[PDB]
Amino acid sequence: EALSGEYRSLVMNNPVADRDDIWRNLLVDGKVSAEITTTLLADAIAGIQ
Amino acid sequence: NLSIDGQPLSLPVFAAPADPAALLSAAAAASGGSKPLPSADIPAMRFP
Repeated sequence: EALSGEYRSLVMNNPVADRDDIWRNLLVDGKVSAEITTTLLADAIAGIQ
Repeated sequence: NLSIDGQPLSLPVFAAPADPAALLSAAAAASGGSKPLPSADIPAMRFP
């Protein structure tokens, strides 16, 4: 959560952005819980999809 | 990590309960000094 806030504040230069805009812009979901495990190829696949 | 119905797909946090403590109280030996003998004096009567 903290990294995402600072990411869209510094990199995306749009602090008011939603956190899902990080998902759409970076092709990774950050709001997952710490138990959701996936492989690494599978995450690349879900991102490109 | 829930299901479609919101039920958790993970196993719950179990926690082994604590073993009830063995009670223990203080036990001490009784302490005390002897008593000194009184002053002596020759009586009126003979020894027997």
